[PDB]
Amino acid sequence: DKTVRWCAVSEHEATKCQSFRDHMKSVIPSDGPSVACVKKASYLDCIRAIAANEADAVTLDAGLVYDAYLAPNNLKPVVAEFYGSKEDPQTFYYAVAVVKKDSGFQMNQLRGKKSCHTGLGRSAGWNIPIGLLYCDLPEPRKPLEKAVANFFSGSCAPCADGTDFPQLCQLCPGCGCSTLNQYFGYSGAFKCLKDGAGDVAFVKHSTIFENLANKADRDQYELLCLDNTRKPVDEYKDCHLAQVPSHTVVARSMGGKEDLIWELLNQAQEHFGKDKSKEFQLFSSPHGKDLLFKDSAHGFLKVPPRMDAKMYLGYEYVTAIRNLREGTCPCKPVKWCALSHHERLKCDEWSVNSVGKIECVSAETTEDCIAKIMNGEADAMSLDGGFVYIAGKCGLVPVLAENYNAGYFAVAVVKKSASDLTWDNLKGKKSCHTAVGRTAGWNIPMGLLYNKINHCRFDEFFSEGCAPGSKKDSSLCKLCMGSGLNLCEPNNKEGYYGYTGAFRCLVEKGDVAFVKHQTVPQNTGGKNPDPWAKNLNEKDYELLCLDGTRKPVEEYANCHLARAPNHAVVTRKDKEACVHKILRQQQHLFGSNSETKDLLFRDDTVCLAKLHDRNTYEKYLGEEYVKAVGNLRKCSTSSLLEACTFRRP
Ligand SMILES: [Fe+3]
Ligand SMILES: [Os+3]
Repeated sequence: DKTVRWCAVSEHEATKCQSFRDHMKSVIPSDGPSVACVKKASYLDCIRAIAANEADAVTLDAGLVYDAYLAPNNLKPVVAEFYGSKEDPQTFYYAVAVVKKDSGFQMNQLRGKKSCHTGLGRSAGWNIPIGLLYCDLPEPRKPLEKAVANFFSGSCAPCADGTDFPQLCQLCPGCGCSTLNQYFGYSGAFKCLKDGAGDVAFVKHSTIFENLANKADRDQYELLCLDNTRKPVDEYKDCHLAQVPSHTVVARSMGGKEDLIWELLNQAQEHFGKDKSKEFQLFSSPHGKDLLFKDSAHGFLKVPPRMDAKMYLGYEYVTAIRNLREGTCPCKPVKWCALSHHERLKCDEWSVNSVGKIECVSAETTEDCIAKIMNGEADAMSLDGGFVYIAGKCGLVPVLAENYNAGYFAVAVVKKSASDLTWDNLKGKKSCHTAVGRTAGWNIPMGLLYNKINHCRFDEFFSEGCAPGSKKDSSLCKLCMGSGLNLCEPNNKEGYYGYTGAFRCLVEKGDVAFVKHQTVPQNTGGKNPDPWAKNLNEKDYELLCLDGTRKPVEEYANCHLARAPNHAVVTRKDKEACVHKILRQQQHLFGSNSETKDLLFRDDTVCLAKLHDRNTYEKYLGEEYVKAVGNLRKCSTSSLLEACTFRRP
């Protein structure tokens, strides 16, 4: 059977599910998914039932998405409720800290200020801000209300115990837990800031726009960013305390059945969703509110498969709730992320010489390591600019750049004997790329190509090629040399992968190789001893100019495709200042004074350079680079980038 066992937490919910089950039987053919209805006492009990393989799916608020993820449950987000509109689905809200313009303080100066909360126990108004501020609170932090009352000088915290902690109700005497209190709820907390009672209101990003219709009034307000800067109120996506998903269907991380859950729910919304007007309605029910799904929901979005719960909830949210759950409070060592056994070994002996200031964690791919930097399992790694773009879109920032000598040169290599080849038309030729998504092998050359053909189907433009990372059936995998499952892989087990791998591809099979200005000189004239390169001379290879002319290999200064952004080390914003300092000290000791090749850092690198204002992927890579990659992701297959685009489109 293809049965999805839905888990209900009430008798009203069990009745709706049973109607859900019966109406779907009349719309789904017998080969399709069917509903079973399991009834438990609580959301916690449904989470355990799903982990125990007694049910398959339940819909949770963000806090319970966190609980469902913790061992031994290990549930995973799989389907999202969206709200608003099909054109602009709203899946998340943003908990923000609004302040009045020019009040003169930052997020790390909240102690002693006057605070306005929507209500004790609520997400944006209490659990997230107090979760983030937890270790800032005075000891003993238990009971929490007493610690908060001795952190803010006065507050309006609706539903707090004002009898025992009267500071919490200075701005709303009694801490009235209903609309009879003018500072209660989401507008109440913002009104507590507007009327001048408090200095800061902890609310949702939309409260400001629903209580202040005209932008002129809104310009008198700002938001507190976690980097201790302020931003305007409509920049909440770059300046919030946490991004919170409203209502998430969860499932077992292994054993699913994600596939079945989505095709059940997606069919259900197409026949019984909003505006479908049948006798059964998925997002309503005659008896009781919000049964199985929120009554305000407008449909379902499939959660991208790369995403786990920590990535879905976000780093900020997870920190806040873990602080409240665990209550644990201490620059600490920088945990580098390695991609190989050989790369891990280099880090290991680096860690032991750094006397603890460096630690090592491992992952199988670059994307896995990036996800570990995002969620805190890892801290830093050095990335090609193409991965810096991905790391940036996923919330990470560049901190230092590898300097090889303004960065390296992306050039197009051809064989000198091929007199006909020109940059103006290489259509129908055989291409060799370092990998899809990398700076010199893909983003620079194919970005320029996109401008003169205006599409991303480069396997239909070149006859064939080796572009490691392309889909195994593609014209651009046919020239690759990996065997078995390694054919066309963007790793070492594919011999045409990388700067020199793409040059070898040109030497043996291809017509053009997109690499960097030093690749040909380092792999010719006997410098590379491998049989494929040993007997090559660099005078038999030329560079393709943008002109349409050609020049010798070491004339790259005036025959390049573009200047490339250097590889850079990326990190979280909260670890930027510290990663900057530890790495500056460690290269003073182990710098200019790899067992295999280019492990952790490229071997051309001389120093790790500071970046000044170019501390953002948009400012580090440049407007031209980012616009070109935006053009190319119309054909990108990056699962990590898909997960990060789902949270920040
Ligand atoms: Fe590169
Ligand atoms: Os009833």
